[PDB]
Amino acid sequence: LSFPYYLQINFSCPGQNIEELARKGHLMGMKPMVQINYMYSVNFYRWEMENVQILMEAAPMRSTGYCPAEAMCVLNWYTPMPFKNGSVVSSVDIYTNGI
Amino acid sequence: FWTYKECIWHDLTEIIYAELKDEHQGLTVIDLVLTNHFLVILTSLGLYVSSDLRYPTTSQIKLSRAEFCGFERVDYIRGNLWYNEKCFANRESFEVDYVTITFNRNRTLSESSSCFFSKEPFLHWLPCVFSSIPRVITFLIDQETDSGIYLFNVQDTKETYVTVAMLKDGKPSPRPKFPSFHFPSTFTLPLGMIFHPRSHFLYVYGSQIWVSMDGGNTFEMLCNLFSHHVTKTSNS
Amino acid sequence: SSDLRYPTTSQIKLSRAEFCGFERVDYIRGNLWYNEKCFANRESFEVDYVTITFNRNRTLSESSSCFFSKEPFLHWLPCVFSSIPRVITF
Ligand SMILES: *[C@@H]1O[C@H](CO)[C@@H](O[C@@H]2O[C@H](CO)[C@@H](O[C@@H]3O[C@H](CO)[C@@H](O)[C@H](O)[C@@H]3O)[C@H](O)[C@H]2NC(C)=O)[C@H](O)[C@H]1NC(C)=O
Ligand SMILES: *[C@@H]1O[C@H](CO)[C@@H](O[C@@H]2O[C@H](CO)[C@@H](O[C@@H]3O[C@H](CO)[C@@H](O)[C@H](O)[C@@H]3O)[C@H](O)[C@H]2NC(C)=O)[C@H](O)[C@H]1NC(C)=O
Ligand SMILES: *[C@@H]1O[C@H](CO)[C@@H](O)[C@H](O)[C@H]1NC(C)=O
Ligand SMILES: *[C@@H]1O[C@H](CO)[C@@H](O)[C@H](O)[C@H]1NC(C)=O
Repeated sequence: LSFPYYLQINFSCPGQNIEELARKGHLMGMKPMVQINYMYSVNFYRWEMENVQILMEAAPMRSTGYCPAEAMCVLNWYTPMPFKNGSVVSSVDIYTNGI
Repeated sequence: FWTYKECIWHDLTEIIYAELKDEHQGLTVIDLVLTNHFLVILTSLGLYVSSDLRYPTTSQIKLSRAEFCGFERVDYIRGNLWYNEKCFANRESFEVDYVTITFNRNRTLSESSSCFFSKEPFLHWLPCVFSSIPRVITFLIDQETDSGIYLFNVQDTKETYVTVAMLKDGKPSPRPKFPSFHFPSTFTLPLGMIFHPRSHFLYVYGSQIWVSMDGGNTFEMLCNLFSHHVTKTSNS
Repeated sequence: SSDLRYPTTSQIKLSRAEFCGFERVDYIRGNLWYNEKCFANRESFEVDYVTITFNRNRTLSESSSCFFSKEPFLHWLPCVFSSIPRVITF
């Protein structure tokens, strides 16, 4: 059974628009890499002190709509947003896969 | 070309004047390309393709003249041959060779098109665009992504743009792959585009010089030459 | 026309011949010559010919200004083969 909510990612860079930048990033092989860190609670009498990381890779996806072009259109990157029982604070670090 | 004494000069006029009924009048070379198995010569009196190069039979190249309906002598003097320089050494089964020819014309009742392309046995020359109108400066077949790239420039306007269209059964299609990239209005005149050999880099040149990574959805200017145009390019 | 003895669509279907280059200014100087002969019972040795004669020049795309074709008018071949005289009528 799934978590609610996804993380949706794009990037913006001055001088160009977002959609063609995402199209170029997909066409050149780039894929976001996401690292989630969870922070423990104050109540250590009810939860344990352990601190957890999870490393994921964002999946490309198309935006449903008119899409005049044949193949590619508005494009975004998506990953699930997981949360564990015992925390309310998570740090999400996004970086590139090198390509 | 390390010595001028070893560059041997040949005249081919007898072989050309064979295929042409009578005898016309100004057979200069206009362009020539050398594919992996073929020799394509565009001269002022027409376009000729060698039969093949891997099978010697008569110790003389036999050239077959292509058909173009009407195009006369004034249509061949303004004509360019575009070819992607790619080495097919061990010749995998999926690798083929294409050649594009581009004229500058008026649209007669006998033609319509001014841009043709053909596959490895250079016999069936079919048009590059199918069913005000833009003029195709350069059409290039890219095999990494199986697509065709057009460099359009509508006359009576400064508008210049590039369209990438998917290929269906070896023939380019309508409905571009991704929305076209429009160059700025300062781009005075384009003169062509080139693929760097054995690579996936695109280079549009003319009054300015632009480079594109990936397929050609996004470009980035690297040079501007006000009222000056590059005429030719050499790369290795 | 396609044919006249086999009606299919109650509308004449016309096919356009190929002539390489000839433009509009060469069709305005052109004549169709036909021998008026009645083939009623259609013996097997009787065929029909049509000649077309043009008043144009001699491009690198053609050479001839005189063509003739047989009863299915699809293959138009020149009337004279290999200063040069002009054929008014063949
Ligand atoms: C790249 O991602 C950003 C955010 O991750 C996207 O920006 C968001 O785009 C939407 C358009 O659907 C904006 O929504 C608009 O909001 C206003 C007010 O809520 C509403 O009146 C509009 O009708 C529309 O719904 C949203 O504000 C905007 N967010 C930010 C922070 O700019 C962007 O669209 C993505 N790029 C691509 C190419 O998908
Ligand atoms: C926070 O801790 C609670 C307590 O364990 C977690 O909730 C529990 O999750 C399990 C499995 O998802 C639930 O079991 C299932 O319940 C349904 C509903 O009756 C039943 O049909 C299934 O066969 C299965 O037994 C359990 O009910 C649920 N606890 C409560 C009180 O509803 C929760 O997942 C933890 N939070 C996170 C983010 O993991
Ligand atoms: C088209 O025709 C006009 C005049 O009819 C001529 O000036 C022009 O050069 C022609 N176009 C090309 C590409 O030559
Ligand atoms: C060839 O062109 C000339 C004018 O350029 C014209 O007088 C003549 O009619 C043409 N040739 C013939 C014999 O039809």
